[PDB]
Amino acid sequence: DIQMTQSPSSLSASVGDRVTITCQASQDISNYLNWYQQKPGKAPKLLIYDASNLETGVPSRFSGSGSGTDFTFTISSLQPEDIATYFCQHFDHLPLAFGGGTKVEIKRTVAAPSVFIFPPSDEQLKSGTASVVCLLNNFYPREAKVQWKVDNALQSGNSQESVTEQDSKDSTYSLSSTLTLSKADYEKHKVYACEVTHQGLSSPVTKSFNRGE
Amino acid sequence: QVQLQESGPGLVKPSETLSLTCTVSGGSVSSGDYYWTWIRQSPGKGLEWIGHIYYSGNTNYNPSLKSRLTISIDTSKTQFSLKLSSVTAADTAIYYCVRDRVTGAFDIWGQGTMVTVSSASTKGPSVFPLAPCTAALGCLVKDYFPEPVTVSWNSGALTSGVHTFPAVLQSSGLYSLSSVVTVPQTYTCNVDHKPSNTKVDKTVE
Amino acid sequence: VCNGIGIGEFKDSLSIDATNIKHFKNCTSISGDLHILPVAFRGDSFTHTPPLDPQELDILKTVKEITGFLLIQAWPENRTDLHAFENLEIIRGRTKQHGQFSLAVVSLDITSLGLRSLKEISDGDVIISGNKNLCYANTINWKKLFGTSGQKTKIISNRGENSCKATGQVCHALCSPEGCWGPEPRDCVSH
Repeated sequence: DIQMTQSPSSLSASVGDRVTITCQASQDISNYLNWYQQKPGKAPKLLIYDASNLETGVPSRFSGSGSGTDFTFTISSLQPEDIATYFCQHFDHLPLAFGGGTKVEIKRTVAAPSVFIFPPSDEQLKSGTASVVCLLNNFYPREAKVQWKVDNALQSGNSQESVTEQDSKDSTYSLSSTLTLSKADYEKHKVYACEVTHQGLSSPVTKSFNRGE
Repeated sequence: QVQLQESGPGLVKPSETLSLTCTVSGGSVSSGDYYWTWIRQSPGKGLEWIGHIYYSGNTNYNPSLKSRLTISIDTSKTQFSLKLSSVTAADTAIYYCVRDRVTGAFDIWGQGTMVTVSSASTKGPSVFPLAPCTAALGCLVKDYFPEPVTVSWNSGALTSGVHTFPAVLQSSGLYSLSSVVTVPQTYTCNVDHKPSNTKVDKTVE
Repeated sequence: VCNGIGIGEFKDSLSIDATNIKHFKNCTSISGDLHILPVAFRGDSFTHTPPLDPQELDILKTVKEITGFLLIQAWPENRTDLHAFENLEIIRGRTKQHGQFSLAVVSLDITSLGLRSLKEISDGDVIISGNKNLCYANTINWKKLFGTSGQKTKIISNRGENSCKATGQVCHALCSPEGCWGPEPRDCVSH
């Protein structure tokens, strides 16, 4: 019953910075320690085995060190493609176990989102429900505010958001907000707006449309 | 080189038996240099080592799953399977089949399969267009169960500018996601929900 | 005195099957490698070879020297240790498995190693993995047996250290902090 503790649980660094994360075992595991990289949406990939050895095909900017209880994983020059969660795994004795993981993200320049609003389709209105979608495309940082307004009435409690993982090229985020109304409630109002607030915007931007036009 | 691929149901009712089979491609499962391992991942438990099997027949199971676990190997078609009985919602996880060399490393992983434990029924999705009233359009894959749903544009021809958002769980217990494209031509999203055998090619105006 | 698997009388043999085991009687030195694969206990359906009787492994108790490496990937379910090699002393390891290992004990149900006479391992690494019942292995001081600077030991994916202490399966009080090949006071390397 070996306990693996990784530190930190998450970090942010700039491109080219030296990232160092740590893995600590509850007992002496010699050098029976491996490091894995799990990029968003993909299976974990082995980078370091036996604490120090670099797997063939892995870039040289990755390395590992340690023996016993304290181990460290180091990225010499952080790259935008290195956005992933890194795990340490022991194989001292049965059973095998992993660490909690360390999420690594990129710090970049502030980028304003591109806003799009999509009216509900006539195909969906026949089913009896209406879904209004707002889109925030390629922005940084991740923190953003999306305010729904129907006929200048602030909506809350009937919308859901979903944000993608950090892009492996431009280190940006994308967010989608879906406003859900009924068919009858949708027909009683006309103006449908989506206001967004972000650090890259000097003033809150609003994208709207009029129903049936 | 050698590739691994998972196969099995994505929805299993509670107290029943989950069954998965990994097919090894480009190699043989008859080598004494590797332990053929199953690994699962879920929110709340993280990466969890289920167990492995040797080509001699010897097995090693995780004590937390020992009572309900059974791993076998079929060297004929170069496969090895997994059986987890009496499943609960705690067994809902992404299951990987992994080649663990005796040296001690998970060097080859499968792509991972999603297994959902729920007494709910399978439901196919409804695809709706996302067109306005740099431009952008997309599709709305709404009301389906269980995960996942694969969305591609123009059968893989269009990849630049595609953003498929993580699926959100609505209050009705059904999932719903959206995939969008930014465009400066015919644009069609390809929605596949294998748990319900639902393929849809939605052309967006 | 006799050759190993893959050399001479074993030109087309992959392991010690029920056909070539009869050639190891009264043999003191093996000029090659010894392969103990799972085919020796599940049998070979192609050659109709039956499993080697677990009471027939006592033929190798006259072995003292192996020039190559010893590869053990199978063992009878009835035997809890490996005292079939209770008189093996030297493993030179001029030839190695993949060029690294001279002793490999992979995925056995044994409770102890029992290599009590093993006093020298000239060259090569030692890997011990997949043994869910094995004990006493992590206590053995392998630096006594080594002869080449840099020989490593991988005791991985085996039974826990506290698991063997729970069953009282540790070394006797009557031997040095060097380890033991079993619970008996004779299995101790030094005292």
